Amino acid sequence: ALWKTLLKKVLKA
Ligand SMILES: *C(=O)CCCCCCCCCCCN
Repeated sequence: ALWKTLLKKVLKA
């Protein structure tokens, strides 16, 4: 619900 785009590579950022 809009999270995979939060750790797209920034390891949760
Ligand atoms: C999409 O969101 C799939 C995984 C769930 C992550 C969100 C947790 C719910 C609590 C509020 C934080 C913002 N969605």
